[PDB]
Amino acid sequence: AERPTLPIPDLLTTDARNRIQLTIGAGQSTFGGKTATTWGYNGNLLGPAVKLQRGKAVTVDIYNQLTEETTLHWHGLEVPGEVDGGPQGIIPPGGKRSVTLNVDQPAATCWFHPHQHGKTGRQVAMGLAGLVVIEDDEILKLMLPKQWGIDDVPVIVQDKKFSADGQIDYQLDVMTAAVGWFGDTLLTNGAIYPQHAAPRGWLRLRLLNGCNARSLNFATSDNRPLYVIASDGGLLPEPVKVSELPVLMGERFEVLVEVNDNKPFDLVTLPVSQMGMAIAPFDKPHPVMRIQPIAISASGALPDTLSSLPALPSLEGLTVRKLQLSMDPMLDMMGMQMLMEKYGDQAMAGMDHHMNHGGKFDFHHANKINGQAFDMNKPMFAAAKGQYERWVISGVGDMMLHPFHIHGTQFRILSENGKPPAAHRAGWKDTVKVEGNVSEVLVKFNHDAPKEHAYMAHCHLLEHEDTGMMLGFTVG
Ligand SMILES: [Cu+2]
Ligand SMILES: [Cu+2]
Ligand SMILES: [Cu+2]
Ligand SMILES: [Cu+2]
Ligand SMILES: [O-]
Ligand SMILES: [O]
Repeated sequence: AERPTLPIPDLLTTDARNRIQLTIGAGQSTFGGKTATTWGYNGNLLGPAVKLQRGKAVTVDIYNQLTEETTLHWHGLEVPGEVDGGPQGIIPPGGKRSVTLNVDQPAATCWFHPHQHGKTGRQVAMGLAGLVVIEDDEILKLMLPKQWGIDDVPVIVQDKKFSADGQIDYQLDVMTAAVGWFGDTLLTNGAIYPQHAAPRGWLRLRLLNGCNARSLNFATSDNRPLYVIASDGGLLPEPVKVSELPVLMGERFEVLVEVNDNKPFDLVTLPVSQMGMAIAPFDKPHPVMRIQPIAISASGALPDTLSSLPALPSLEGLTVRKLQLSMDPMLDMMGMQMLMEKYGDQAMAGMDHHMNHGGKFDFHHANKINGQAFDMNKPMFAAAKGQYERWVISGVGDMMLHPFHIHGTQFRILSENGKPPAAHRAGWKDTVKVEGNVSEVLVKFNHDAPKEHAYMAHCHLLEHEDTGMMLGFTVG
């Protein structure tokens, strides 16, 4: 049988009242011919692409049609705490909440997802995620590929696992609190190994790793290169040619790839060095989508220059903030043990060479920052508004992967896990790798966040976040 076509999220713009309507609700989806309850925005699974423009404001009406509470966060968008949609941005079941977004950042591919306290991993796993396409005056002048769903296509890549009855098999337990929830099935915009018909010339892919815990590494089946033109927070100064592209949970990259007649190829993801993630079939390169060339000319360009990246400032005199990540050693031990018992040596492939004792031994608050599991009633500190700070984030103490994300900003990486960032990671980023080592980022917050609607800073391995590896901070 034929591969299904890649589903394309609708590209959503405001109405005459300058409103965008998002409904959060449950329905059914089909995976390998088996029905499953799933959640989506404006539909049964995943969500639309909200289109925003720099310098214009839009109002979003969000209707929660779930029977549990949720929140809606604009990952990558610089907005005040009150509309950031972190865990304090509760939307009651059957209620509505509206936010006005005053966009003021460069063009970029961002995304949106729930941030329900302690339940973000389950809510994303059940289906909730959407995209944000920000444009500005600079980017249209480049004449990049720009026909949505034809030569400019979003690619949201996510794994899931299912029970025998077909339902999504999500669990936040001792094992997943340590190593993450991951599965054996890969979805691309919700579909299993779809094909995308693309015109001859450049194809623009807006890649999102929407997995809870799985890191990815994109490449092509026939080794054609990817030309990275943008990261989380927008365009790079010039295209960076790569043969492979690691993408951490919650990160976005835009790339251009060449499409030539008569030569279909796959976008694939390569096995990664992360515990648990190389279990078959992820022990081998795994197809993401088939690109099917169409003998119609694509008009997009790959310009020699894209944008101007301002200089890093002098660092002397800037506030230096220390963020020590940690995992309770015993629950790290026990979760890794359960992983190894379940899958055996393969759960460490590619890596380098029972009674109740009460509330303090609970895995639900086992993961921490600066000695504290996330406390919604107590922002850890007050950061400055309109000033560059140096945040130092350490994972020394365990060997798990911690993609660290800071709300309210797009930052510059100074050191990524002990090394200067790769060139395609040297621009605007909202995530930095932390794994057994130390990262440092230069951050600036342009909007206020009060204690009642604080910004979060956290690991984006969702099961770590939900079991405490997050802090709140205020700005202004
Ligand atoms: Cu975010
Ligand atoms: Cu996020
Ligand atoms: Cu983590
Ligand atoms: Cu977040
Ligand atoms: O997040
Ligand atoms: O986020």
